[PDB]
Amino acid sequence: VIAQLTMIAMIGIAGPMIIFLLAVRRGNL
Amino acid sequence: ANLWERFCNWVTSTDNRLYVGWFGVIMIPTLLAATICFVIAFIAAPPVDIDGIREPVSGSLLYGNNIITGAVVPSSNAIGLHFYPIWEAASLDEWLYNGGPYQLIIFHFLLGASCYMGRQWELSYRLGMRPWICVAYSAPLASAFAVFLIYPIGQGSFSDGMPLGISGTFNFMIVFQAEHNILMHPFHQLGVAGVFGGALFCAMHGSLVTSSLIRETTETESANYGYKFGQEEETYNIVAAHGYFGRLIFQYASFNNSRSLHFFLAAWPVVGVWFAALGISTMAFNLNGFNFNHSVIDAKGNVINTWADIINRANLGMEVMHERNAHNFPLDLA
Amino acid sequence: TTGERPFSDIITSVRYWVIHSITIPALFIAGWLFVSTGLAYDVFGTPRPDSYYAQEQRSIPLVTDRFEAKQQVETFLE
Amino acid sequence: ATNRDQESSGFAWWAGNARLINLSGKLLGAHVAHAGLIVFWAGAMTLFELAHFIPEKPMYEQGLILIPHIATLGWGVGPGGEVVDTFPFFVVGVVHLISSAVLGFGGVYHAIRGPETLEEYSSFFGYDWKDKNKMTTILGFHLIVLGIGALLLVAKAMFFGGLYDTWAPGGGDVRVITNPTLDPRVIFGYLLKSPFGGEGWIVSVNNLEDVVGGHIWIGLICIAGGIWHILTTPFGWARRAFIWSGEAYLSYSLGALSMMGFIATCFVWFNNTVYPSEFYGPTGPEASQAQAMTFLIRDQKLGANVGSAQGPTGLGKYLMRSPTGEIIFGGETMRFWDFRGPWLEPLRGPNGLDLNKIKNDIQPWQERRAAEYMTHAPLGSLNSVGGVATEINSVNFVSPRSWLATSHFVLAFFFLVGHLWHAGRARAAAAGFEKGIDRESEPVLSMPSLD
Amino acid sequence: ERGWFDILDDWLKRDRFVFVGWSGILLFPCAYLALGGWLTGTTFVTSWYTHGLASSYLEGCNFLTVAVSTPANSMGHSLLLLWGPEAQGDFTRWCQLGGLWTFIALHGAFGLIGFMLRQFEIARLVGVRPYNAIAFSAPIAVFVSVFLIYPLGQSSWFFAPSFGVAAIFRFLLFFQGFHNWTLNPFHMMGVAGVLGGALLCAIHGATVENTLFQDGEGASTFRAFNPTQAEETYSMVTANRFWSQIFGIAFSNKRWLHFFMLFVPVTGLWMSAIGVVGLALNLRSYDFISQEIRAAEDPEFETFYTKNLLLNEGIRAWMAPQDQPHENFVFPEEVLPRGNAL
Amino acid sequence: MTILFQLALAALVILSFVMVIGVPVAYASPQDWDRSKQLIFLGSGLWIALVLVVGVLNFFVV
Amino acid sequence: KLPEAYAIFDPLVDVLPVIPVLFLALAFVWQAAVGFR
Amino acid sequence: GGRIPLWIVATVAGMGVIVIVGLFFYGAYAGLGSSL
Amino acid sequence: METLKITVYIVVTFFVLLFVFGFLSGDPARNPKRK
Ligand code: CLA
Ligand code: CLA
Ligand code: CLA
Ligand code: CLA
Ligand code: CLA
Ligand SMILES: CC1=C(/C=C/C(C)=C/C=C/C(C)=C/C=C/C=C(C)/C=C/C=C(C)/C=C/C2=C(C)CCCC2(C)C)C(C)(C)CCC1
Ligand SMILES: CC1=C(/C=C/C(C)=C/C=C/C(C)=C/C=C/C=C(C)/C=C/C=C(C)/C=C/C2=C(C)CCCC2(C)C)C(C)(C)CCC1
Ligand SMILES: CC1=C(/C=C/C(C)=C/C=C/C(C)=C/C=C/C=C(C)/C=C/C=C(C)/C=C/C2=C(C)CCCC2(C)C)C(C)(C)CCC1
Ligand SMILES: CCCCCCCCCCCCO[C@@H]1O[C@H](CO)[C@@H](O[C@H]2O[C@H](CO)[C@@H](O)[C@H](O)[C@H]2O)[C@H](O)[C@H]1O
Ligand SMILES: CCCCCCCS[C@@H]1O[C@H](CO)[C@@H](O)[C@H](O)[C@H]1O
Ligand SMILES: [Cl-]
Ligand SMILES: [Cl-]
Ligand SMILES: [Fe+2]
Ligand SMILES: [Mg+2]
Repeated sequence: VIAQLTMIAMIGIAGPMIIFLLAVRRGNL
Repeated sequence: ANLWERFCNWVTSTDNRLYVGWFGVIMIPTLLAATICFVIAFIAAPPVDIDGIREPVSGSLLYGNNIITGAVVPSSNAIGLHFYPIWEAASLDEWLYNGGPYQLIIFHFLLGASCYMGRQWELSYRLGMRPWICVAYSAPLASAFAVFLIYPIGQGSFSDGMPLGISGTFNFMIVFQAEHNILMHPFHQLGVAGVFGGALFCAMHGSLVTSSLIRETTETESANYGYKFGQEEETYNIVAAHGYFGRLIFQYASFNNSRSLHFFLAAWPVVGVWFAALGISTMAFNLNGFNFNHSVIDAKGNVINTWADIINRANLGMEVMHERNAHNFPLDLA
Repeated sequence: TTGERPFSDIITSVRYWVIHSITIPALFIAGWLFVSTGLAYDVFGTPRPDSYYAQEQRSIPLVTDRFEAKQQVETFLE
Repeated sequence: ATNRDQESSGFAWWAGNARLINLSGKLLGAHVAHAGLIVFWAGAMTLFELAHFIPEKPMYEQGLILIPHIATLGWGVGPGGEVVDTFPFFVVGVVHLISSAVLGFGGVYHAIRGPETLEEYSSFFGYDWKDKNKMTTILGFHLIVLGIGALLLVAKAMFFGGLYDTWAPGGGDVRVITNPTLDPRVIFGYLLKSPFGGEGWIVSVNNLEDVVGGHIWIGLICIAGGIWHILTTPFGWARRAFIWSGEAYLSYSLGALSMMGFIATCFVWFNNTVYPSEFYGPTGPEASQAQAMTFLIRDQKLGANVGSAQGPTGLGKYLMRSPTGEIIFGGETMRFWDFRGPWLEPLRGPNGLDLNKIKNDIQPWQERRAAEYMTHAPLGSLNSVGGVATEINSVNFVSPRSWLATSHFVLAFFFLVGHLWHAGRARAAAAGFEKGIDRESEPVLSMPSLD
Repeated sequence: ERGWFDILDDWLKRDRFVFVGWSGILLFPCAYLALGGWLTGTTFVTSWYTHGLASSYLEGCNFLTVAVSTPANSMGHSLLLLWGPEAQGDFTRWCQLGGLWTFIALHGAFGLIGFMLRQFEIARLVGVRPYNAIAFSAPIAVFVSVFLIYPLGQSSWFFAPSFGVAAIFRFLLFFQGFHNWTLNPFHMMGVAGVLGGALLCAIHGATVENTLFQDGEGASTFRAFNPTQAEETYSMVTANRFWSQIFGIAFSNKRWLHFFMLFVPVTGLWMSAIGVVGLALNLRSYDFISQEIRAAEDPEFETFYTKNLLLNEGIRAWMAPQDQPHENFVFPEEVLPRGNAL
Repeated sequence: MTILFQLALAALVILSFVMVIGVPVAYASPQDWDRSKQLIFLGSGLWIALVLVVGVLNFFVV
Repeated sequence: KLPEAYAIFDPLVDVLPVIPVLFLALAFVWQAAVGFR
Repeated sequence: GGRIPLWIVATVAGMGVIVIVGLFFYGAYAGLGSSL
Repeated sequence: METLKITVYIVVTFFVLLFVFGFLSGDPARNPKRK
C-alpha cells in the first residue's frame, strides 16, 4: 500500500516538477 | 439551364417557404410515411402481440383506448431484431397482429429525424450562419435513437423499444428501473441535472432579460411592442441585468458577456441530455446503475438497510410483476 | 470592485499560508479525532457497528410513542 | 512563443490545439506523442492485467480486455482456452511499454525542439492541406502500412501458429488456417448481408477461414489503393464534392471512426468467433439461451417430456417454433434463436433443435458450459456487482463484453458529434463565415421575404 | 443618514462582495442552518430509530445513500422543536427522533422566503422589474407543496421526502406505485414545462451562438462582445429566417421570446405543485373507470394502462413492509403478487 | 544473474525517471543546451543498452 | 502474476496504467503556468 | 501581491482534492459500506 | 407483397439517388459567400 502510494507520488510530481523547473529557469513554456 | 440544374436550384433554394435541401429529399417522404402510418395505427390498429406470447395488447383508440392509454405497440418478441416490413408478412392481418406498424414508423422516423438534423446544418450553410444548431439537436435525436434502436439492439428485440404512446412510455420507464436501476446511474443523474438545470436557466434568462427591458411603451401597451423585428439596438440592458444577478449571488457568478451566457445556455442542457442518451445507450448493454444492496453490515453481519435497499424493494415489485406470463426460467437475462 | 482584498492576492501571499498551514491541518485533525475518539457517536446518538441490535434480538428499535419516544430510545438502549 | 496566445493565433487556450493547423512540425509532435500515449496504455494495461491475473479463473471473471485479445491470436492458450503460458502476454505488454518511450521521445522532440514547420526543412515531409496530391500521397503511405498490418494477422493465422478457434471440431483450440476463403462472392457477400436479426451483416462472420480470407483481401485492397493514391491526384468530381482543408479531413476521419466505433460495439456484443466466449464471457443472447438449456436439462433429468410440455401461454415451456418453423428455445429467449455457439450446435439439426438429440445426446460438458454461461450473463452494476439490478452484493462481475460495448458506444457517439462539429465548421471556414455574419453583408437581408 | 433605522439601512445595503440587505437577516441564518443541518445529518446522524436505516457517512453510507430522514410516523406532524415535548431539550434524542428533518424543512422554507425577498430587494435597488423574484415562485410552490402540504395531508412527516439522493429516488418510486403519479395530468404539464424549458434553454443558446455577427478577428468569438455595446450581438432577422424555414415558425419578437422562457418552466412547476396538493389527500389520477369496467368483464382486454397498475401492485406489496415499518406488515410469501418464474 | 538483472532493471527504471524530467526541461531550456544535447544522447544510448541487458538477463532469471 | 523476478516491481506496475490521465491534467498545469493566454 | 504563483496553489490544491476523494473511493471497498 | 416490395425498392432507390447526385452537384458553392 505504501509502495504503490510512493510510486504514484513520484510519478505524480514529475509533470508539475517539469513545469516548475522550466518556470524558474525562464524556459520556453 | 438543364432540368437537373433547375431542380437542384429549387431543392437548395433559400427562397422556399419551408427549406427543402438534399437532406429534405430524404426527410420529407420518410417523415410523411412515419406520420401517416402512426396516425392511422394510433386510431385504428388492432391489438399487437408485443411479448410474442399470443397475448395481444390493444393500443388504438377504436379498440378501447384514450389519448393517455393509446399507443402504437412495439413489434413481437418472436421477431426479435428481425426486419419485418409489410412484404415479409403473409397478409396485412398478420403484419398488424405482429406489430409491423411499430417498425415501419420507427425506422422512417429515425431516418427522417437524422435528416432533419442534416437539414439544420444545410440551411445554416445556405444562410451564411455558423453551423452548430444541428449539434444542439443531436441531443434529443441521440435520446430517440437510444430508446427506439440502441436499447432494442442491446436487449435483442424491438419488443423492448419504447412504445409510441403516453402510458407505454411510463411502462418502458418502470421496467427500465426494475432492470437497470437507472435512477442510481450517474448518466441519468447528469440528464436530470441537464433538464432541471435547463429549466432553471431558461426561467433565469427569461426573467433577467425581461427584468431589464428598456422602457419603450406606455402602461396600456404590451412591452413587447417596445421591440421591432430587425432593429439594430439591443432591447434590454445587459449591464443592468448583470448588476442585478452579480448582486443576487456575487459578481463573478454572473455573466456580463452575452456570447458566454448564450453558449452556457446551449451547453448545459445539451451535454446533460447527451449523457441521458448515453445512460440509456449503455444500460442497453447492461452496465447498470450503482448497486449498494446490503452494502452496510453491522458487527455481527446483520444487514443494516439504507435508502438503497428500500429502492431495491420497489425495483423487486416491478421486476416480479412485469410481463407476468412471459418468463419460464428464474432469471430475466434480457 | 467592492473594496475587499482580491482572493488571488490573498491566496498567493506568504502570510496567508503561514496562518493557514497551521489552521487548516488543525481543523482537519480535530475532525479526524471527533470520529476516532468515538465522540461523534455519542453527540449524535448514532449506533456503533455493535450497537444496532442486541445479540439475539432481531427487530428494529423503532420509535412508536410520540411523547415518550425519548424514554423508548433510552429503554431500547437498555 | 510563435502563435501561442489568442491574440496572435485567433484561438483561445481551450481551442489551443487548433493553433497547430499550419505548423506541421509541432503538429507531427502532437501526433507522435499521442501514438505513444496509445502504445503506452496498451503496454502498461497488459502488465497490470498480467500482474492481477489468476490463470485458473476465467479471464472474464477478472476484468480483462487485453489478455483476451492476445489469447484470441492463439498466444498463451491451449484446448478450451486453458492458459498454458503467460509469457506471450508479458512479451506483448513489455514490447509496447518500451516502444512507447521511443514514440514519446519523438513526440516531445518534434513538439518542443524540432522545426515548428517542416516545409522549409523538407519538401517530402512538409505539406500544405490544400495540396491535394501531397494529401493523397500521405494517405497512400498509411494505406500501405494498414495493408501490411492486415497481412500480419494472416501471417499469424497461417504461418506462425494459428488463431484460437472456438469452433474447432472436438472443442475450442488453437488451429492453423491452411485454407483461407478467397472467393470474393463469400468475402464480399458479407458486406451485402442485412444488419437485421438472423443476418447481422459482417458481425455474422462465424469461421476463421472467412476471417483470414477477408484480411487477405483487405491487405491487398489497402496496398493497391495506397499505391493508387501515391500515383494519382483526385479526379475533378472528387475535387468538386469535398472541402479541402485540415479541419475537413479531420472531420471525414471522425465520421469514419464513429462508424467503426458503432460496428465494434455490435461486434463484441454479438460475435463469439473473433471474441471467443472462452475469453470474453458469453454474449447476452448466448447466456439467455444457456438458461433455457439449463432448465430443459434439469427438468428432463427429473422426467419432464420437454417436447410436449405446454407453458402457461400455450407456447412450449422449453421448445417452440421460430416464425419460419425452426425448433428453438421457449420463454423470453425466443428473441435469441439466431444465436449459434459450439456448445449448442451439436443439438441442432436441419429443422432446428433436434428433440431426439436433446433427449439422448446432451453431454456433461454441455450442461457445464450452459450453467457457466447462464451464471455469467453480461448483466451487472457500475460498481461491478454481477447479476440483475435487484441482486444483493456478493459476486464481483461485469462482463468484458459490457465494458467493451458500452465504452465504444460512448466513444463512437462523441465521435459522431465531433464529426458534425468539425464538418460544419470546415464548411463555414472554407466559405468565410465561421466567425459570424458580416453586419454590412448579411445574406438574409439580400433575400426576398418568405411572405 | 438620519435615525438608527436609516443608518442600519445604509449598512445593510452597502455595495460589497456578498450583498446583505434587510432580507439577508432572514436569508443568511436560515439558508446556513438548512445547509448545515443537511451536512451535519448526512455526515453523522442515523435513521435507525425513525426508519430502521443507516443514513450517514459515519455509519458507512456514500454520497448517494446518505440522507436526513423524516421522523417516525408516531411523531405525526410534530414541529419536533429541540425544546418541545418530544426531545425536551436533549440534542442527542432530538437527532435520534428526526428533529433535523423539521429543522431543515422549516429553516429551508424561511430561507427560500428570504431568497425571494432578496430578489425583490436587489431589483428595487438596481432599478429593474422584479421578474426573477416572480419566476422563483415556481421553486417555492414546489418546495411548499412537496415538503409541507403533501406530508400535512398524509398521516405524518414520515411520508415527506427525506433529504437524500437515494431517499428522493425512493420518493419517486413510492409516488408511482401508490399514486400512479405518472398518469396525473398536472405532473404531465410539469414534465412539459421542464422538458420544454430545457428545450428553450438549448435552442435559444444555440441559435444566438450560431447567428452571431462577426464583431472581431478571433476564431474564438467570445471576446468580440462588449456589455455596453448598443447593438444586438446576433441577427434576429437571420435567426427568424432559419427557424421559419426549418420548423415553420420562428420568434420575431425578442421581448416575447424571453418572457416565454420565463413562462414555460415557471408554469410547468406550478402545475406539478397543484397535482401534489391533490396527492396530499390521495386525490390521485390513479384509474380510468371505463378501462377497469371493460378489463374486469373482458379477460382478453389489455392496454399499457392495465400493465402499469400490475407494476404498481408489485411496487406496493414488495416495498411496503420495509418502507412503512410502523405498519408491522407481515406478507407471507404466498400472498405476494408475482408473475410466472420471477 | 539475479544481482546483475535486478540492478540493471532498477537502473533502467531510475534512468527513465531522470530522462522523463530531464529531456523536456533540456529541450525548452535557453542556456546550457550544449551540455544537454550530449547528456540526452548519452542517456538515450544507455537507456537502450539497459533494455537489451534486461531483455537478455530475463531468460537467466525466468 | 508477473514472473517472480519482476514481483518487486508489482506496486509500480499497479500505478502505470493511470499515467495517460496525468498527461491530460499536465496540459492544465502548463496552461495555468502561461496564464491560459 | 503574492509570493506564491497562482498555478502552484491551483495544482497543489487540485491534487489535494484528488487525494481526499481518492481516499473516499478506497473507503467504498474497505470497512463500513463495503458490503463485506 | 412482391409488387409492394419492388415498388418500395424503386421508390427508395429513386430518393437515395436524388440525395447522392444532389450533394454531388457542386454543393460547396451553394452558399452566400466564397465559391
Ligand atoms: C495528447 C494531448 C496533447 C498533445 C500531444 C498536445 C501538443 C501540443 N500542444 Mg496542446 N493541449 C492539450 C493537449 C495536447 N497538446 C489540452 C488537453 C489542452 C487544454 C489544456 C491543450 C492546450 C494547448 C494550448 C493553449 C497550446 C497547445 C500547444 C501544443 C503544442 C506546443 C506545446 C508547447 O509549446 O509546450 C510548452 C510546454 C513545455 C515546454 C512544458 C513541457 C512539455 C512537454 C511536452 C512535457 C513532456 C512530459 C513527458 C513525460 C516527457 C517524456 C520524455 C521521455 C520520453 C524521455 C504541442 C504540439 C501550443 C501551440 O499550439 O503552439 C503552436 C499552444 O499554444 N495546447
Ligand atoms: C476502452 C476503454 C476501456 C474499457 C472498456 C476498460 C474496461 C475495464 N477496465 Mg480499464 N482503463 C482504461 C480504458 C478502459 N478500461 C483507461 C483509459 C485507463 C487509464 C485510466 C484504464 C485503467 C484501468 C485500471 C487501473 C483498472 C481498469 C479496470 C477495468 C475493468 C473495470 C472498469 C471499472 O470498474 O470502471 C469504473 C467506471 C468508471 C471509473 C467510469 C468511467 C466513465 C467516464 C469518466 C465517462 C466517459 C465520458 C466521455 C468519454 C467524456 C466526454 C465528455 C464530453 C463532454 C465530450 C474493465 C474491464 C480495473 C480492472 O478490473 O483491471 C483488471 C482496474 O483496476 N482500467
Ligand atoms: C510518423 C512518425 C514520424 C515522421 C513522419 C517523422 C519525420 C521526420 N523526422 Mg521524426 N521521430 C519519430 C517519428 C517521425 N519523424 C520518432 C518515433 C522519433 C524517436 C526515435 C523521432 C526522432 C527524430 C529526431 C531526433 C529527428 C527527426 C527528424 C525527422 C525529419 C527527417 C527524418 C529523415 O530524414 O528520414 C531518415 C530515415 C531513415 C534513415 C530511415 C528510417 C528507418 C525507420 C526507423 C524504420 C521504419 C520501420 C517502420 C515503418 C516503423 C514503424 C513504426 C510504428 C510501428 C510505430 C522528418 C521531419 C529530424 C529533424 O527534425 O531535423 C531537424 C531529426 O533531427 N526525428
Ligand atoms: C482511408 C481510406 C481511403 C480514403 C480516405 C480515400 C479517399 C479518396 N479516394 Mg480512395 N481508395 C482506397 C482508400 C481510401 N481512399 C482503397 C483501399 C482503394 C482500392 C480499392 C481506393 C481506390 C480509389 C479509386 C478507384 C478512387 C478513389 C478516390 C478517392 C477520393 C474520393 C473518394 C470518394 O468520393 O468516396 C466516396 C464514395 C462514393 C462517392 C461512392 C458512392 C457513395 C456510396 C453509395 C456510399 C455507400 C456506402 C454506405 C455508407 C454503406 C457502407 C457499407 C458497404 C460496404 C455496403 C479521395 C481522395 C477517387 C479518386 O479521386 O482517385 C484519385 C477514385 O476514383 N479511391
Ligand atoms: C432569522 C433567523 C431565524 C428564524 C426565522 C428561525 C426560525 C426557526 N427556528 Mg432557528 N436559529 C437561528 C435563526 C432563526 N431561526 C440561529 C441564529 C440559531 C443558532 C442559535 C438557530 C437555532 C435553532 C434551533 C436549535 C432550533 C431552531 C428552531 C426554529 C423554529 C422554531 C423557532 C421558534 O419557535 O421561536 C420562538 C421565538 C420567536 C418566534 C421569537 C419571537 C420574538 C417576539 C416577536 C418578541 C417576544 C419576546 C418576549 C419579550 C420574551 C418573553 C419570554 C418570556 C415569557 C420567557 C423556526 C423554524 C427549532 C426547530 O427548527 O425545530 C425543528 C429548533 O430546535 N433554531
Ligand atoms: C506535447 C505536449 C503534451 C504531450 C506530451 C506527451 C503525450 C508525451 C508522451 C510521452 C510518452 C508516451 C512517454 C513514454 C515513456 C515511457 C517510458 C519511460 C517507459 C519505460 C519502461 C520501463 C522502464 C519498463 C520497465 C519494466 C520492465 C522492462 C519489465 C516489467 C517491469 C517494468 C515495467 C518495471 C502535453 C499534453 C503535456 C501538453 C504540452 C505539449
Ligand atoms: C476483413 C474481414 C472481412 C472482409 C471485409 C471487407 C472486404 C470489407 C470491405 C469494406 C468496404 C469496401 C467498405 C466501404 C465503405 C464505403 C464507405 C464508408 C463510403 C462512404 C461514402 C461517403 C462518406 C460519401 C459521401 C458523399 C456523398 C454520399 C454525397 C456527395 C458528397 C459526399 C462525397 C460527401 C469479412 C467481413 C469477410 C470477415 C471478417 C474480416
Ligand atoms: C513507464 C515508466 C515510467 C514512466 C513515467 C512517466 C511517463 C511519467 C509521466 C508523468 C506525468 C505525465 C505526470 C503528470 C502529473 C500531473 C499532475 C499531478 C497534474 C495535476 C493537475 C491539477 C491538479 C490541475 C489543477 C487545476 C489547474 C492547474 C488550473 C485550473 C484549475 C484546476 C484545479 C483544474 C517511469 C519513469 C516511472 C519508470 C518506470 C516505467
Ligand atoms: C448509389 C450512389 C451512386 C454512386 C455514384 C458514384 C459517385 C461518383 C460520381 C462521379 C460523377 C459526379 O459528377 C458530378 O455530377 C453533377 C451532376 O451531373 C455535376 O453537375 C453539377 O454541376 C454544377 C456544379 O456547381 C451544379 O451547379 C449543377 O447543378 C450540376 O449540373 C457535377 O459538377 C459533377 O462533378
Ligand atoms: C426594525 C423596525 C423599526 C421600525 C421603526 C421604528 C421608528 S423609531 C424612530 O426613529 C427616529 C429616527 O428618525 C427617531 O428620531 C424617533 O425618536 C423614533 O420614533
Ligand atoms: Cl409490463
Ligand atoms: Cl424465460
Ligand atoms: Fe437571450
Ligand atoms: Mg468504508
